[PDB]
Amino acid sequence: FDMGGYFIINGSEKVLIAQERSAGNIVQVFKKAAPSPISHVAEIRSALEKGSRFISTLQVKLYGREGSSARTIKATLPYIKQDIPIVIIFRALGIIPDGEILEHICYDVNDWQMLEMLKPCVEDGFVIQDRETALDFIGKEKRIQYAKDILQKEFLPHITQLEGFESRKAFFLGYMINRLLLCALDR
Amino acid sequence: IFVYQNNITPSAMKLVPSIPPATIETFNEAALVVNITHHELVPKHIRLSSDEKRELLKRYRLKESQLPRIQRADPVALYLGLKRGEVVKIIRKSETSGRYASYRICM
Amino acid sequence: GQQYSSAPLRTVKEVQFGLFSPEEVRAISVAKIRFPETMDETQTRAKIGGLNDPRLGSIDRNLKCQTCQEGMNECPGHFGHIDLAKPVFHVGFIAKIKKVCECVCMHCGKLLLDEHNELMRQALAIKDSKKRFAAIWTLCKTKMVCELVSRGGCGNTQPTIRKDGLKLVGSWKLRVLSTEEILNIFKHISVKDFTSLGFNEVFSRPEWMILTCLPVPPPPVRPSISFNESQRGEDDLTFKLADILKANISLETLEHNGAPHHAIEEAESLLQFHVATYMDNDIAGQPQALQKSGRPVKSIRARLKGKEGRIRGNLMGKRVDFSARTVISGDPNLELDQVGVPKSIAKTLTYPEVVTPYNIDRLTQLVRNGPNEHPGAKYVIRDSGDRIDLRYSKRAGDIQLQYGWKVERHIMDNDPVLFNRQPSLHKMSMMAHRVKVIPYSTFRLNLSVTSPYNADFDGDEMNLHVPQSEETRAELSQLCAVPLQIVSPQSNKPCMGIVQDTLCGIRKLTLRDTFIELDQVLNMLYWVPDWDGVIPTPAIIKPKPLWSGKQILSVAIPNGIHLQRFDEGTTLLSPKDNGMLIIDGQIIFGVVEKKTVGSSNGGLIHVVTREKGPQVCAKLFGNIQKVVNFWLLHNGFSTGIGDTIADGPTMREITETIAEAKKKVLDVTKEAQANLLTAKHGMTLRESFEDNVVRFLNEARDKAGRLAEVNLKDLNNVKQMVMAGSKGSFINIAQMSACVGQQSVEGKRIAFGFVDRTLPHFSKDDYSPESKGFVENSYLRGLTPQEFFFHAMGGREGLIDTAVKTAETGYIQRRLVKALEDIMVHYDNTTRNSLGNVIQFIYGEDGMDAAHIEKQSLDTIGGSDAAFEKRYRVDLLNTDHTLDPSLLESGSEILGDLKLQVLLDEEYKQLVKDRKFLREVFVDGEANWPLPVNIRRIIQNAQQTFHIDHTKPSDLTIKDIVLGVKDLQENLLVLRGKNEIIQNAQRDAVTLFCCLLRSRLATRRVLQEYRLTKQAFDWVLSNIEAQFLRSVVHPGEMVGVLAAQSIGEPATQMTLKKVTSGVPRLKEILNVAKNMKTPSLTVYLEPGHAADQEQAKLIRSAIEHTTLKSVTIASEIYYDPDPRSTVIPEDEEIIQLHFSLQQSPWLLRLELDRAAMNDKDLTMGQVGERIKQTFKNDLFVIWSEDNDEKLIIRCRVVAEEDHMLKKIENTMLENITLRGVENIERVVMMKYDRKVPSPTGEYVKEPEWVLETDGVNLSEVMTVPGIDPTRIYTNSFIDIMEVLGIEAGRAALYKEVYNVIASDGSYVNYRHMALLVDVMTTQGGLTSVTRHGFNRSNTGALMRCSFEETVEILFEAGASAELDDCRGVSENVILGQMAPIGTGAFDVMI
Amino acid sequence: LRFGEMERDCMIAHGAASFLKERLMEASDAFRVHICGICGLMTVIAKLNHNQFECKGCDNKIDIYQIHIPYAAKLLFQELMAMNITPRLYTDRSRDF
Amino acid sequence: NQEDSMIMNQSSIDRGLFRSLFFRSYMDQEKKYGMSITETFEKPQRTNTLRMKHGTYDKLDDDGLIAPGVRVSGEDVIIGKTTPISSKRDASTPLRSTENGIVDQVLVTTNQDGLKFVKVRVRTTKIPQIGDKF
Amino acid sequence: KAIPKDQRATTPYMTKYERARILGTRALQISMNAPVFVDLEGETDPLRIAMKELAEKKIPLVIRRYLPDGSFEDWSVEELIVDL
DNA sequence: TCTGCTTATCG
DNA sequence: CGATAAGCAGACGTCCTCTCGAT
RNA sequence: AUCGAGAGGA
Ligand SMILES: [Mg+2]
Ligand SMILES: [Zn+2]
Ligand SMILES: [Zn+2]
Ligand SMILES: [Zn+2]
Repeated sequence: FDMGGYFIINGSEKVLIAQERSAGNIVQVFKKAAPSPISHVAEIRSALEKGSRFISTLQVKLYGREGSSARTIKATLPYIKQDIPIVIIFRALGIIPDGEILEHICYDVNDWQMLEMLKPCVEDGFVIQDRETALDFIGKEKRIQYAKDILQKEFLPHITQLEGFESRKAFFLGYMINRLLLCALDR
Repeated sequence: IFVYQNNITPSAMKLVPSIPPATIETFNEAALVVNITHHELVPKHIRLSSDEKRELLKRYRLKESQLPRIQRADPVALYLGLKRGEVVKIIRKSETSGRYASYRICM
Repeated sequence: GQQYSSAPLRTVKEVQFGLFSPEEVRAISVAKIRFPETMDETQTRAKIGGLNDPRLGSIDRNLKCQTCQEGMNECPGHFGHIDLAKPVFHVGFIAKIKKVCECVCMHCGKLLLDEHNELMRQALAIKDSKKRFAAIWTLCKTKMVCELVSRGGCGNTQPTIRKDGLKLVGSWKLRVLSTEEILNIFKHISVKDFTSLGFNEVFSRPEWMILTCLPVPPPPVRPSISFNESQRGEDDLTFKLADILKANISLETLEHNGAPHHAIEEAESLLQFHVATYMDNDIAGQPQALQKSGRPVKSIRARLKGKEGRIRGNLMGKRVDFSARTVISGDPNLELDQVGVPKSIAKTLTYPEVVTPYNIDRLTQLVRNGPNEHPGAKYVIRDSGDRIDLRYSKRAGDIQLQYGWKVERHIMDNDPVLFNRQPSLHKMSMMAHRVKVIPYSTFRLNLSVTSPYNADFDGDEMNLHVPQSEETRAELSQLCAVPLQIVSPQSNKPCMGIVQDTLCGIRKLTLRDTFIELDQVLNMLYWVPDWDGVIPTPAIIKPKPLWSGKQILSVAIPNGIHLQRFDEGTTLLSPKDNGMLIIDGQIIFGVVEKKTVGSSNGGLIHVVTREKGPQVCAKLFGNIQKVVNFWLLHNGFSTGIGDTIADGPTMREITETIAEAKKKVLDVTKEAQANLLTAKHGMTLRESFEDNVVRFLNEARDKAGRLAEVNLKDLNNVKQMVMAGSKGSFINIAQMSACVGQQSVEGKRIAFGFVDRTLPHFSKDDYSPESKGFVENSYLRGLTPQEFFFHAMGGREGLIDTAVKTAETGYIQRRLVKALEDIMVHYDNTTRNSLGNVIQFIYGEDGMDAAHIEKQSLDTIGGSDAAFEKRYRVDLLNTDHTLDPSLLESGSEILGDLKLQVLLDEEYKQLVKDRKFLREVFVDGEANWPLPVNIRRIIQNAQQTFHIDHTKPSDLTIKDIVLGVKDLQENLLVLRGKNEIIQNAQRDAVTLFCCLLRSRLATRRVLQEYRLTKQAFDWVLSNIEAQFLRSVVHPGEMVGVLAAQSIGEPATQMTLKKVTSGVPRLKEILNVAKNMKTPSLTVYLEPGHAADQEQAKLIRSAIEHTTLKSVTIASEIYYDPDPRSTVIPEDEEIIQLHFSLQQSPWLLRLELDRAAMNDKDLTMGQVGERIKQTFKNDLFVIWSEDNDEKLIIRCRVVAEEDHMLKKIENTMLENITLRGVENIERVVMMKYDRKVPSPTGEYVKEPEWVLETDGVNLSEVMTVPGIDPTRIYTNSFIDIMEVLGIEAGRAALYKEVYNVIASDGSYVNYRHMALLVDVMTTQGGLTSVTRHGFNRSNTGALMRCSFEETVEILFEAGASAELDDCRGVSENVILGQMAPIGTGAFDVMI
Repeated sequence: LRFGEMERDCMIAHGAASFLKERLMEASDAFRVHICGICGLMTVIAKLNHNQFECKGCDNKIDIYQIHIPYAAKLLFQELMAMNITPRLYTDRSRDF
Repeated sequence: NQEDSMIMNQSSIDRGLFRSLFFRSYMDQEKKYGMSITETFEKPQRTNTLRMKHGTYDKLDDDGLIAPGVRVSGEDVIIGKTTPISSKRDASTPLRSTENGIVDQVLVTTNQDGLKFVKVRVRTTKIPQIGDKF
Repeated sequence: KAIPKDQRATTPYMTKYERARILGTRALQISMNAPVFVDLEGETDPLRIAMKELAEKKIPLVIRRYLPDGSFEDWSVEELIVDL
């Protein structure tokens, strides 16, 4: 009648028990708090699951409550100094022009609520309009490569760590932004 | 007693202790629209003198440090204008004796 | 004491803390330390001179302390010391050292700001050492100048001193720093200067904050044993004393030669590091571990920490000798205060008994019996330190018992033990019991002593504790005995009542069909232990001598007991046998239930405890049980499953009830689906639906339950257990036979865990009852699968709520006890504490112990003025309103006597003064109140024991009654002082009781109703006076602890509605909560007008905050450059209406819905003027009329304006205000009932409109006109502390605590809650029960140790050099002394 | 068996002072120590059987007093002494003046 | 049968209703620090062997342990071994002062590191007494 | 540092704590077989002997009731009233 | 889950 | 440069009976 | 015997 499933170790039949953890590599949107600057956060926890624990927790937050009109959106990065604006991230990737960015975030050009919600990020990234400069913000002229390293070998590793794919990370970040804004609209 | 109609600056409350005696009492107007002592939960506080206070301090074997204290910012301490350590009697009504004397010193 | 000396046994009185001067520890220490090796290369008996050997003692337990030379037991351990060269910081003081440098410029060596500065007299003159520091350091936090306003002193700058890790450096204006510099500037700092910082010239000087040489603890702080003899043994502390020393050697290596840039500080940093972590492991920075792995370190602090540390766990409580523990079982044939003690346990515990002529015979016999025969003894002690071991000794039978010898005899029958049940919530859980040695290994209990312990007999184990001296068994017998604790100070009621089988069968026994024959009655009679032996005459004789249960039961009730009680339908003939009448200890009518014997307030236990005494009542417990148990034994009682089966017609008739509920829910659903749900005020169109449908289903459930309950015959066993209140409630019947009802998670319907459905066997967006957690079936009917799952969700929430609220409750009691502890009535009957600060001047405001108080009425308060007139009026000068000569010997002898009517009108005058005075306090009209002497139970105790003739006249004159009453009040005493203050306080203390006294001892009353005589009246006077003098509290009574418990035990039973109710409310009330989850206002109407719903709606419409944002459908910006012609096709008429007799061309249009403009009556003109008033002349604003179809507001500003318009709109949606108060959020009009005096005198209840709000800004809410600003109530007591003074905050706080407690149908007597509220209130403003709320006081450092922060308090007391008078409990308990508490309040001598 | 502070509360509410000292000294750890009337700490060397008592660092050899405290309290005071805090124990509440 | 308690039929119990077997399996092994010293299973001497358990060794054989079938009660030494130090010193293993029964059996077998190691199983019948939880 | 035997304010009735301390001290004296001051009607339990001497008030002791200001007042067990 | 150091905003 | 008002890091939620591993 | 974890009972 014995069922097995245990390990005899120095006499005692020790048992491994099941452990519970939140699933990796999935898009979650949690509102931070009531009295906080951040009103919304898009988290994704990322590990390769073939390699052991390239733990990367990406937070794409949003600033300002319902009353504040400065709805600037930033995002965090592994090994980075602090949370940088999203348009600078897109210019770091293959997408320079404002509005081609929008095609990665908003999937119906007749959704003026979500479109209008996005305007202040463009002004946060008005002061950057080329790729070479987008990596340059990230921090002595090697920083760009450093940035690209963070963009390839650290940031969003649950896609890949090859330099060839940056459109995938771009569309996926746009999907994260879509989820975040779609929650912020109360939909 | 200075009744101001809206509010004062920090430089206006910087001269309250200016004149050594005769100290000035700065009161708002929205506070004095309604009498707080007319609310049911507020009893009839009663000032007393240094002689009545000394009678309290000897007929109870008490040092000043032992009285249930009140503060100069207390609304009914303002209402009666309590100075440093001016003691009050408080006639409280309760379910047990129906009358109880409380004594309060002014911190 | 294990020897004698030419030294006296002194006691510890005051304890002075401080710091170790290095100059001192160098001398106090017996020996140095030279090197770190704990053991020896030779590894011999000595360990080496280098560490913990030389004249410090050793481990072979024989004669090993070099210094003491008195062995291993009498060696305290004579401290050693290191003499390290480089001084470093003491981690406990790090913040303080930072602050001390802030007040002295480095080159000065003296304070920053002198007495010349007048911005110090408000602060330096505090003279309260460590309170001053908090302000005077902030004064000195940022001054960089150190030199007429310029006197002698240096002028150099000093850095804005910052710290990182374990050191501190900072920029002067850019700089570095060192440790020796800090020590240097403190030896140079003057004597008078640090004394204002909170220091002492000899006990703690800041030069000793820095440690030049640390002391080493003796070996008794370093144990070492091992399983293997041939190996090492070491305590954890030694490892790192040796680590510190190893660091002390690195520095000598770097001393012998040069030290490069790293060797400069890398060695000193780590040396101070190891000293730092010697004292502490957790600094929220570097975490570190010992060589042996497992994050292990000394962290001496953590020795003393909360959970299981030294102070909170080894001094507040100890593993103790003479202790026991086992499972429990209830034995009816045990008496109440008896305890069943197993034979093996009584064969193990010993009481040392001294030899004296009366016990020497039995003591000799006990020695003869020895340890394994039960009435024996384990040891015998001679007149020396020589023990005799009876279990194996040669002379075990050859004993010569000299006098004064000690025999450690076995615990004997009928001795005092202390019985405990964990958790010890209140002091009825630690009670002295009388031993009875029984077999079978289980502690035996009386049945009716379950309740004060809260123990079932399902395994709940209990403890037993045994005294060791005569004084302590006396203290148990006379203070802690169970019969004493029968009636309890908390709830002013008894805690022990007849329970569960006795009680279940008592109702069966006292029915009107319950008849008993002779053969049974005889056994019942002999069963009662203390009875005369006289057979009662059978109530019925006629064909067969039979007996009633009331008859043979009244044999258990002692004569002289009288009891009245009335219920619904209780005439003087009770046809449903309702209520209860008892006279002379005999039952006259009624059915006996929980109301009469179930530990009730006005119950036979509370009656017999006071009248007869405690012993008679404790014996009464057993005397009732032994009869009723028996009658149940031979009559029997069961409970089947047919007890839940109701009629086929009934069971069907509840299902149609659920069916009509389903019709109702479906109809309201189809209504809401058509947008026709006109959601009422302040509630969502969804919240309306949820609340309404939940109401529907709960009403259907209650209807089905009470439709089943009506169908339970008088045979149904569940009904008969509910009937006595044995163990049963209504809802039990409802869920088990009708319908369990509706489950709920987080105070709401079942959740939408799946997207738009509740379970994947349902469609989407199903808001139906079955889909939302309603169970149409009952436990008997059988729950379906989905229903079982939803029930499981609800039950799991119930389980976690229990497991969490119990933990919170225990924390509540911990804080409460540690706060109120040592609030003890002093000898002047004045509630006080250690310091002596008065909390209450009169305990409970009357000086009366809560045990003797009883709920009695005052007939004066209620009733018409005409009914009051019929009483108490004595118009001798009238033919009709005089005492008829039928009632008095001199009835017509004093008719019209003037000199008597003087006193009689004086009596009526003070009666009327009394009525108005009492009506002025108790404005509800409630007369039933706790009063210290039960007068009616005296009157029946005089109408009985004096055999009054109810037709003859009395023998007292009016003079007698009136002056005797007036002289009785002169001798009812609480305080005995000799001067006016204390006499006024005594008058005030007995005021209310005198009101009751005259209410019941009036001339008309005494002579018409009571029909008293002179002899019995004088008896009644003496009796009332004596009972009163008995009811007064005793000095030494610790009511602080008792009050904390009297709040804590009820809080345990508070398991669970628009407000924060119950335990969360209590947690925020006690923590005084700056922000609360349910703030509210209770708003009362005009005194003249309180029933006009028009003005109620008006006030509601003038208080509810309204933002323009709350009505704006759309805010849109247009380009419209030429105003006379707009671009919008439905706007040109509005612009044409500006004809009646320059801009920016950037329009701002706003569109508002018409619904919210009508939900709160609103016009376009009002909103338009509010916008115009906000922007006074910086915005042109027009609008469309109310009569239109689309409400629109248009605005224009009066280069670079593409962006500077939107921010105006943003401030125009947030910082606007319409008609409303700032913080208010909603309001509801509700009609309250209100008892009020009708003109003719009677108290009739009137209805009045009251407004309940969300949020509070009372400071200007009360000023709002049209309301009663003499009544308006804010549940937030914290705002009421700020608005209406403090004496109103005390009252609001007590009201909140009350409503918390009494929301569970509970009752705690006013004393304890009022004491808690006071103790928080007396310290200036509101004081919370937290680590920083009350423990922030200056009570005593050792007293503060017992609560959360321990080494923080100890360090601050050592720095500030506090002084502990050791006049509180925890102080003495730390040093194990008889605290001046209870028995210790007073000294005894010749 | 543990005598928890939850039980000390109940043994305070009843008023059993001597029972509490019993169950916190005699029925548990208890200890006799020698205290210097000048120092105030457990410094005095107690070599009994000859009435030899002295306090190093304070020269006291006549003004010494014995006391009764829990050994846990002696341990606490010792750990404080090793932590540089001096909980001076004085025999009378009256200061000299 | 008050407060969630019950009564059990003693006639039924005496027939064996709700009767239990309870085996406590004690264990030990020697050579705690091998290649320097070595402990030895034996019934020790009372002379120059120091920490002699105050209980009786007289139920122990010369190999230092009991045989199956012996009744044991209280502080009976069940397994005896000594630890030498510079004679032998006691390392015996008594019973639990709370229980009593009969030696069910004994198992003698060396460990992975070759060393004498013993498992002694003691057995007791437990009858439903008056307070046992059900 | 004193008080008079007149001008006393505390309750003349014996508190239960005074009663318990008195009975315990007396029962201790009797357990150590010190001289007893009444006759025993067959009472060997020393606490009950203390209670007998209490009902007779032949226990020569005094209660020094302490006042929070350091004052006190004495009450001989011969003087106090016992209604508990 | 509340507090007591900082830090920069404001007059 | 004397107030004010945001930060951003800080802490604790009775007994008791086994067994195990590894210092 | 010390430490630390886990498992249950109240
Ligand atoms: Mg139970
Ligand atoms: Zn010694
Ligand atoms: Zn200077
Ligand atoms: Zn000294």
